[PDB]
Amino acid sequence: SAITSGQELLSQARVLAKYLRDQPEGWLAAHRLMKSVRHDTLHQLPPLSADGRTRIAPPGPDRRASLKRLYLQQNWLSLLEQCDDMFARGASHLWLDLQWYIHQALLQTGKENYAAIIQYDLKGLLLRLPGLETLAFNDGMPFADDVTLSWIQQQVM
Amino acid sequence: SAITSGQELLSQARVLAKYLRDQPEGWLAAHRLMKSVRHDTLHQLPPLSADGRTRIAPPGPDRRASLKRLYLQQNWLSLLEQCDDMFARGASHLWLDLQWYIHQALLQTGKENYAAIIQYDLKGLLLRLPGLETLAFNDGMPFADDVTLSWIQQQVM
Repeated sequence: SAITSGQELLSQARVLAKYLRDQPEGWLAAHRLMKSVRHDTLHQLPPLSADGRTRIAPPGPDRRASLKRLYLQQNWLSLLEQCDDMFARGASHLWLDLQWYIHQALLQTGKENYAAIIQYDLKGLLLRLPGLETLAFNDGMPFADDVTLSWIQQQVM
Repeated sequence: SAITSGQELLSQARVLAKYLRDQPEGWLAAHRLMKSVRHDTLHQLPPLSADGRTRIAPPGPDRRASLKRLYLQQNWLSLLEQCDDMFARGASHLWLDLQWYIHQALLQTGKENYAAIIQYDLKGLLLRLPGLETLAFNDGMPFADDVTLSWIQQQVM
């Protein structure tokens, strides 16, 4: 709960973000608080890269199939809410596709100004950690697939 | 400490940010956590605007003269540390000049990638609240002066 146990900072930040989400139109605040506590804490290029793959475990087939279902079902509000839980429960969530899912849901929900911020937030992270966009997980699953990497290199820069 | 007392969220966020700042190279994380908890919580154009001036009180001559001294003394590291305390103890800190001070210190400290993020962060806020850049406090003191507003309209957009 102090100095060591960064794990405990993440859990204390989670309860702080839970508060903000419950408040009127406080999604962004709640969302962006996790982005700063997870992305702005990573200053190392790789963590570590083995023979191609990073030692970082993929998101999990259960939860990643659950998001494809919500996208197909065009249920933006639930997809948006489920992406945040996924970002909190994983590996700094370098599953960059999650950001694309949020972006798509924000465009389809009409919140265009919010969707622009998401792009800027990601641009900043990738400015700091260059090769991050192009890396892959344990199983070989990329952090960013064809559809999302396309969006990164020509829409977010 | 829950639902009501957003004041108590700010104090709990402050202790969370204090942790991050103490960690190696965790300034940004600490900084950006305050930006999300203070700026991303404001969705209203003005709060409220009277006959020109907003009902929002200025930063305080004591602390704003203290920052000019540090800028003149070119003590970037202390200015950067003092701007964060100022952002936490004030009115959502719409004292936009604070962001310019941080930006200048980040450029002079060499952390160019960090300084770019600061600009993007501000761009997002001003995208959400348009007229914010051009408003003024109780005494008539603008949120952004000539030197900083110049930086906003042609460097941050």
